[PDB]
Amino acid sequence: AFKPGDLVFAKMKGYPHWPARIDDPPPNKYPIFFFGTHETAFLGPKDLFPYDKCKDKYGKPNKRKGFNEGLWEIQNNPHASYS
Amino acid sequence: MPHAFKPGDLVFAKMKGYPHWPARIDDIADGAVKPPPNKYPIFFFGTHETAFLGPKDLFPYDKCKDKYGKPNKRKGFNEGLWEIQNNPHASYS
Amino acid sequence: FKPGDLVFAKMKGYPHWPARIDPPNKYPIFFFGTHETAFLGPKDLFPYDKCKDKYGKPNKRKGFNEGLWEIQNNPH
Repeated sequence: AFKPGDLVFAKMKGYPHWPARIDDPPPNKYPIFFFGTHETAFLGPKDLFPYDKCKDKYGKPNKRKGFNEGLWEIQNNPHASYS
Repeated sequence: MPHAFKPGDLVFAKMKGYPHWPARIDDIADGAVKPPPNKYPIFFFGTHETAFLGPKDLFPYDKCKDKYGKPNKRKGFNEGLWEIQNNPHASYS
Repeated sequence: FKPGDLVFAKMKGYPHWPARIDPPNKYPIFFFGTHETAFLGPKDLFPYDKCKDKYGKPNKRKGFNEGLWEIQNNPH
């Protein structure tokens, strides 16, 4: 399963696969923290892609607000308090 | 003295082929598409459309309302006039 | 959508724009009139024959009306 601190790209409708982590929720959903925007959501595993596996496909800069900062955070300090 | 443009500033915005149009400097939601360098996201009242414009096309509302703040035949213009005067900071989406 | 398919393509800050099909689940888009290219997802794309009644109307934006002429008369 996914555990708190696992790094992912998380997919929501209308947005690119977004650098995120599992934070420490409805059944079979996880608390997601989105890097860059510092937003939260509850997502299921269908929308959760392991970071290391998928970073070559999903980890490329784009024009969305918060995305490029999100990429910096997941690479450089993924476990910090962003609150 | 004037500052640079910021989200929430009210303007008349000038697009080619259109009258100076009531508008605001929009905010950019988290996750949303950012403007190009030196451009602002402009939300046009009435039509509710967004374009990216530089300051050459942006006329401060308080200064220019006497000149441009007048009914126009164009689709959405008069609704735009109501919005800029009465609820310019509201959610229109 | 397939290479050559005619569409209206929507980018933030622009009207629905005559274009053709030429980064995960993005299509290469060629915009008529301006002759620029972008990558766009299927959500931003609208089949030309299906939606021309709606979006095939003149616009004062630079290159748009030239774009409309190309999509109807010389799309390839």
